[PDB]
Amino acid sequence: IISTFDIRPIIAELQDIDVAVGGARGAIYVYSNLLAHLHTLRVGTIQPRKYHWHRRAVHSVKWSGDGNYLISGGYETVLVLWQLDTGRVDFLPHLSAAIENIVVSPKGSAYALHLDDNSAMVLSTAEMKPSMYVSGIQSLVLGDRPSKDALVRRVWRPIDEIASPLVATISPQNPSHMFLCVGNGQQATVGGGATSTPLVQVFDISSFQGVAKQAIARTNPTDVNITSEGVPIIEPTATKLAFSHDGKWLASIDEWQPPERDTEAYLTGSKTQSDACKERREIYLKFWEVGADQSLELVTRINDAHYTKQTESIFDLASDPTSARFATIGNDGMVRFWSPKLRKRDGLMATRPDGQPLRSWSCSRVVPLPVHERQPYSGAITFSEDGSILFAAFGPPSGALVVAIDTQTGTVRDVVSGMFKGDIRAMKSLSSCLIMLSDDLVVYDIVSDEMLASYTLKETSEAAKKLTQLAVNHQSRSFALAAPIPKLKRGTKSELLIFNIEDEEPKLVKTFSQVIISVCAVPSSSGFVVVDSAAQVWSITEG
Amino acid sequence: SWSEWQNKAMQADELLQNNDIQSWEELMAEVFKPEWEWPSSRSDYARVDRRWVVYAINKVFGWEGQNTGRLTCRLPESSVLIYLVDAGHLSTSNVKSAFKDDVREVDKVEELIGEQLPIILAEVDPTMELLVGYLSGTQLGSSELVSSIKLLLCSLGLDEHRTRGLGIAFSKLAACPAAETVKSLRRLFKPDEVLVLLNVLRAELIKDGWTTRYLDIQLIADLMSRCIDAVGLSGWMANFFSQFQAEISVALEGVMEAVRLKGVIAEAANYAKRARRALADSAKGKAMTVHMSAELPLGLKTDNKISTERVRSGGEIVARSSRQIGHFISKRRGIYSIHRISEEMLLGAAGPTVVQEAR
Amino acid sequence: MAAEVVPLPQLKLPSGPSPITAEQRYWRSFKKQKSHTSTANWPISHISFPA
Amino acid sequence: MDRRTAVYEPMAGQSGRWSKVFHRRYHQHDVKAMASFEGKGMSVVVSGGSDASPIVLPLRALGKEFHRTLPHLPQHPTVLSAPKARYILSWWENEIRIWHLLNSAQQFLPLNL
Amino acid sequence: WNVVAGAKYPSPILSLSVITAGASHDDRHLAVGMQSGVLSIRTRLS
Amino acid sequence: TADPGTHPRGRRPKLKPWQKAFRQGRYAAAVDDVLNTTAPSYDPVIALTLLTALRHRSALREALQGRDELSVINILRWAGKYVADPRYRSICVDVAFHLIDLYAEHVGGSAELATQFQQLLAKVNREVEKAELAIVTGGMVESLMMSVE
Amino acid sequence: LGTVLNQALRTDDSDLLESCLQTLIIQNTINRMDSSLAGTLLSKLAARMHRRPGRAFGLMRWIQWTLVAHGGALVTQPDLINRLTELSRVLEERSRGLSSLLALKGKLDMLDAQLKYRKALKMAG
Amino acid sequence: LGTVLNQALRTDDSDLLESCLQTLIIQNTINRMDSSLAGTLLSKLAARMHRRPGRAFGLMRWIQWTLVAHGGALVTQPDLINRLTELSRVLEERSRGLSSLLALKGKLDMLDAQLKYRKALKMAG
Amino acid sequence: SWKVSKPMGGRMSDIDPIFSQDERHLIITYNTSIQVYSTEDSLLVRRIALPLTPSATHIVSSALSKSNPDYLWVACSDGRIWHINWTSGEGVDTPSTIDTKKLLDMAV
Repeated sequence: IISTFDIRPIIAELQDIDVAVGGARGAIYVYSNLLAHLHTLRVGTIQPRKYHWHRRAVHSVKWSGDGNYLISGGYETVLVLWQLDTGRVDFLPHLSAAIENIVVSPKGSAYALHLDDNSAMVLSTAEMKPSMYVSGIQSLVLGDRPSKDALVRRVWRPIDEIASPLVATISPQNPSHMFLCVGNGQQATVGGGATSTPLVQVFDISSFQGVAKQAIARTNPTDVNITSEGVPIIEPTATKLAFSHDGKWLASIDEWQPPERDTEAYLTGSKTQSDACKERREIYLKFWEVGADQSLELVTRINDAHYTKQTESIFDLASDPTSARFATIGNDGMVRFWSPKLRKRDGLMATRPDGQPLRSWSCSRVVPLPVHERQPYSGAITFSEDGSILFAAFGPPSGALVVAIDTQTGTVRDVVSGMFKGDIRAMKSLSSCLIMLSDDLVVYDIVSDEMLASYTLKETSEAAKKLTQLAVNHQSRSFALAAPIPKLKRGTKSELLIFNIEDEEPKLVKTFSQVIISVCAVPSSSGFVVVDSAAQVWSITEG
Repeated sequence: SWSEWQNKAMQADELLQNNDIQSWEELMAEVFKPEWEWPSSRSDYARVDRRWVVYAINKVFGWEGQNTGRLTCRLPESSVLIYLVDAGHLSTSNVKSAFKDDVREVDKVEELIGEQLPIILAEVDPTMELLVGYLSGTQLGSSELVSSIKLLLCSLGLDEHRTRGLGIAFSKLAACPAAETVKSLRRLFKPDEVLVLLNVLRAELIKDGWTTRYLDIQLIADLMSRCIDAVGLSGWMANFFSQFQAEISVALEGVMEAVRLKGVIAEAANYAKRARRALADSAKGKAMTVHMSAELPLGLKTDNKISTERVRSGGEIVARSSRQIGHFISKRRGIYSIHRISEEMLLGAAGPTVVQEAR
Repeated sequence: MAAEVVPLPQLKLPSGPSPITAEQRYWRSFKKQKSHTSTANWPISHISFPA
Repeated sequence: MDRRTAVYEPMAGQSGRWSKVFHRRYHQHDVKAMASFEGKGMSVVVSGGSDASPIVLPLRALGKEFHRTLPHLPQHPTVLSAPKARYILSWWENEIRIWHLLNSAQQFLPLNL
Repeated sequence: WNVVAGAKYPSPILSLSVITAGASHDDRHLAVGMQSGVLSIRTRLS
Repeated sequence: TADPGTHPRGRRPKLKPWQKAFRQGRYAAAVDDVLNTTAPSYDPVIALTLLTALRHRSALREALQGRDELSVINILRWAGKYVADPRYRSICVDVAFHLIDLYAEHVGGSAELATQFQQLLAKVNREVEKAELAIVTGGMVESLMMSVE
Repeated sequence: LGTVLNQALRTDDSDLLESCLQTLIIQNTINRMDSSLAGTLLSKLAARMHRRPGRAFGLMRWIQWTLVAHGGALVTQPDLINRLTELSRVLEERSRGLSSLLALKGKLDMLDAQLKYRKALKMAG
Repeated sequence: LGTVLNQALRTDDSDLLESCLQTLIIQNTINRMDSSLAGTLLSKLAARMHRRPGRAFGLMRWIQWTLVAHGGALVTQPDLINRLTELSRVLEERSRGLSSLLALKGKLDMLDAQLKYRKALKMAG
Repeated sequence: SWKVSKPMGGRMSDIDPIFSQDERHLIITYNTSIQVYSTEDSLLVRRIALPLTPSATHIVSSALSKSNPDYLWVACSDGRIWHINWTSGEGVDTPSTIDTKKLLDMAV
């Protein structure tokens, strides 16, 4: 099955052509001479030369200049060069993502690669370093041309889908930059049945270029992308990532469980493969110190942040806007406050080699949450705009409840029940009121103990219900939610709603031709920044 | 649409100053959607709104401000009250929203209201069917549940409607976290009332059959452990605790025995199921390796049928050729087997009979 | 942007609630031991060195 | 010795330049010897290796016809029996191995096999 | 003033000094004189 | 002439042969070269590093499925020796799961492996008693922190 | 005791199986048992264990030794496999609170040893 | 062994502490131990139990009898609850892995049962 | 009160990123955008935004005009063809339809 082809002309006449057909099974078939074979009823026996190195489908094949070399690139992130005068083969093996497109310069010198993680690098030959690098937003895209290795019915057929919203924070102390979670490539992210986004990139908003990139969860770019069976490996996804008040800390959570096909031997009684994969989870909670050059450094990693007989899922974390403090809500029930102390065992401090002391984060406070079990609970938390009170929605189905907890003391200041119809999706705290969404969307003032605005959203599928989310502005008191318009596919529309804090009328109603995957709030000014599926970014501002 | 509810609340205020309870009750029936007949489901109630709930609790219940108040029945005989009980609107957040004025100076408000309210429902009905309905209907904190267990043990410790709620409140107070249960139990219980409760939980343990043998749980162990830590040494500091730990060691040995038998019996059942599948296919004639005799084999391994699909490079899936299926079957034979061909096979109808040497 | 080949990072395994500290290894690093006995096994009164 | 058979045809254009058209592992051990034949409407190349199976490849239609693995067992059956005594018998390098079977097949319709 | 580290010798010790190298006074070796009549010098070189 | 971001004197991190075999995808050679305990370059944290990498890359079954009798006894001996540490009890129990699922058929064929399956139950039986005594004792600590309040 | 266990199960008797249940001879008993008859022994042991939670110090040796010597005959009876796969389902349900019940055993081993402590101190003072 | 344990926990010895830990005696030792060194004993037992997993029985016995004997002696301390916190951490790590380890224990108990059955056959044959 | 900015950024389409003449600029065609970067400093010199608006119409192909350089040929899935010129933007607001059912490819 033909994935691509490149033709070179053998020449001011046209004497012959040489066709290189890169097929979807992995091979590259070189048909050497065609016009002298089909110029002449009867033809002689034509037989292509087979060059098989790629496991998956070969994405791009091109002849190189003089015609000595056949350069190529596939899913395996390796630019390969067939020597073609000898039998040999030489390759530039470990790029960031899949080699989705190559071109050769008008002269023989430069190659230009379109890498699958929204990038282009003009390489020079035999220096083999990118003399020109251009990066984009790299988020999850519903692709127009679907995939080049979704043609031949693999073990996991690659589907154009968005399962979860993009994890992104605009960073204070530098509001032009945007930290957001990405994988190695788009196809390598969505492959495997789960989002595998073990990296973040910092992306400039004011001039739309990807500034830098770094690993958060464990990644192996220099290892093989595919298992021996043929399934692409999944890497730990950074689910919750939120940024501190100062501009100097960053806390992320990354989860990984083994795939369902892999267990097969841990099943004993009523244990299914999903139950075994859920038992064998790995949920790390890592604290990053952000340097001045947007370089993240680890300070602590907590292997089991919420633990009982087995490890517990962490549903949300939030940063206190008045101190350096991260609250995390878990599946055990408890809300934990983490704070930075200095490393000091017996008065003898441990310092970095330049001299500054080593900070380390640890659980300052534990707050057990009250449960109210009428006859799979999820959580959400947010601080105030002032600090000093943390609102914690705890989330069994229909009966769920928010608890307002003091920060200085661990006592419960308030509890409010009966405000959730289904499972809680998110909760933010504007200046006095909690804006929370489940199947309903409710603005609920706690200084008056009174719900102002209540909406019953339209019933949709579970993927769209997962992909609805909101964000508050905290400078001009306005919040903004995002919901695709009713399994997900390519052509879907989404509409975002700009509300003020006080009224019930939506202050801006705009639908978009593609589904928006993230809304974020610029911390310095009013307004928002939205990121679309067909991955373009645009800003909304009042005035 | 706040002004419409404000006018309706002022009209109900006019009905209160007229002291005509009947049209007020009919207006609450119309809002909640006298005769007052019920639907027979605690779940299947129609959705009502928060301001009418707040007005209902504000008109029914009462507060005494002397630096600490007391909820009281302004309407002790009301279908509105039993509807609030059955529809579960009697939560502490609801009553605080109803009484934001008088309680904003009051401290320890959750403890006071959680102590006072089930006492009030119990003095309303001596049969406490309304208390058991409240236990089954409302979101309940640990103070409310320990006061409700105090009420049911006051009643006991026609004759099953109390023990049903006694079973309900154990499940709820086992669902609650340890801290609130311990602090509310230490507050509202006396160290001999806890001994009464620990005899009730021993009645739920021994009569259930744990100490009893065969030839002649997680929600009660939490309650026992939380009561024991809530009393502590300040309550007790006899042979009662030695026989107590004897029966708990007996129940623990029973649970560990159940673990061992669970593992062994589940593995033997799964092997028997898959071996039944393989023996049915071998009786069809697909000629797999099955064990003959009646003891279990060493490796509990059955040969599955060969799948119709093959995983090619790099990961793709193609159809198995019958040629390759025949190759794998030729591997699956042993070193000696008797393969009887029948005259029905030579006619083309049936299949063979294979008896192979046991490897 | 060919990523540089990194080897396998060793696991930062968690430590128990009494790890060997930097100062404990610093005072264990006074390694090489020479035991010079006094004449006629006399107990050592005083050692000293100038500032 | 990588049990690999590779087929080369000359590159079109320049003279004296060969290139590997395609390779395939026909054998199960190394390919120690092969010889070709081309006449009377038959162009074959027979490759014998260490797995005792001579594999016949079509030469002029290579990539167009399937190969053929000739049997490694000899053409003479080399298995002989005395049925009245139920002795089966087979011979190789200098030994003759005789088995006796002691029972019927109707008796067995697995610990006794 | 917490017990940061320590060590144990085979005799009741009577004199103890860590002594310094030279410029900036990095401590060369620790010598303990014990009741048994032994001077144990433990050397650290950086 | 040094590429920027490397060592200027030119010290590249050279690969140990188990790292090279794991990188190329030769997991049998990787596990053998790591878990050989007679070798002087033996390290349980290196063994945990390779086995966690072989759980993360989906290949632990592939690493264990090609063995012979003596090396199955060697991996069983490592699993028995190192289920005791709860810092890698999970990975060690997973390796023992795959070894039971793969090699429980020759246990009458070889007597020495039948001891090594019985000696691994013998230490698994002593590690529930250690895990039950630590949750017995964890209740008493929980009782004392309640009475402090 | 090999021939008393044969007759007690074919008639589905209630009393005669219990006469052999309380009394190495037990292991040598069931190695000579008929295997379709051996499944009748497992049917009633799974019948008493499923109806009520409890314990049995003697039946742990009994049930396991029959599932090894006579578990391969379980393929012949499709009724007993479903009875054993609902039996091992409910024996998980007793197993869920083993962690919470072990912590209860800790507090009773704490308080009983502390109540004995003060009583010894009154005779010590 | 009370005064020896007092000396070891008061001057942070290792030889005296290990030679009194390797060994009724334990009950008399913890009952004659000083009250103020109980938290030091808890920390120095948690350290040995983390550093070496094979000594869990005796060390849990020591911690058990210490928490029996000096319970309110740790509450009158109460700014030092962090030693009990590190102890809870060590015991939580010790009790990690229990459900999967029980599953693997059953998977091995089947093999041991079959091997013992074939040994019981081979001795009589 | 609230206003929405025009979309910037974009996802790089699988159409080949074409080199300019004399190898100094690279023309990369995104979805809804075509922008020219410089090879030396890797800073963009122009961004030619392209109005796409009909749910899934995509830029199908793009190539330099082989008769004369510094022109393009950009074609959508529906019938639309632009003849813009990089270093400027003359040709965005004047497309030319082609009366297709759906345009699968084009080559100049």
